[PDB]
Amino acid sequence: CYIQGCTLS
Repeated sequence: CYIQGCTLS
């Protein structure tokens, strides 16, 4: 994600 308030799931 570009926003890091998003984790690779």
